[PDB]
Amino acid sequence: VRQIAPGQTGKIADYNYKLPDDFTGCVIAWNSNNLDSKVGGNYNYLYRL
Amino acid sequence: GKLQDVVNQNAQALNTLVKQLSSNFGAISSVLNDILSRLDPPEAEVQID
Amino acid sequence: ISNCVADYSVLYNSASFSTFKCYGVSPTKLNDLCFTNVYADSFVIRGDE
Amino acid sequence: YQPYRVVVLSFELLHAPATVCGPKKSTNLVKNKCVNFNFNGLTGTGVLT
Repeated sequence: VRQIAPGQTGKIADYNYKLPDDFTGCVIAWNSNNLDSKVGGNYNYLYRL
Repeated sequence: GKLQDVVNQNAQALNTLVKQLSSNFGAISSVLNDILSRLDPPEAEVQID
Repeated sequence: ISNCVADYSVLYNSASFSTFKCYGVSPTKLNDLCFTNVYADSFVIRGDE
Repeated sequence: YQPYRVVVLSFELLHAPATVCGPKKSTNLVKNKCVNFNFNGLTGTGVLT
């Protein structure tokens, strides 16, 4: 979450999602453990290397 | 002396102008070239200014 | 660490780091600079510090 | 309160001949023609004489 911002590094920041340094807007993050995580394990959501 | 002090003043005012390039003015490096080499545009723009 | 070639690109994607702040030099460009001296200090402390 | 491993790296960029460098994409020099320089991190433009 903390690297969802313009001017950072990482797989999410460079290989997955890139942002411009001229934002006019907001990032809105909230916790959804009770919904996105099921008892046993959830593997339906993917990412690259 | 009247005709030489004019030359000395012009040379002194031109020499001091060149030496101003060797001052950081509050930046990390006096030379502008290396700043672009090791700083991201979001941060280099802050210190190039 | 000296007198040898360091490939930082593999280290970036080797694993995830909780706090990765780069001061003075951008991280993505370290592959194309030459350092006259490099040190390293690694230990374990708490998280509120 | 969890223990966190912390490491720092002091890339001392003092004015000295290069000892540590990254990946090598080095080519051969050319004479009497302006080119882009990357001599141990020193970038610039000029002719070789």
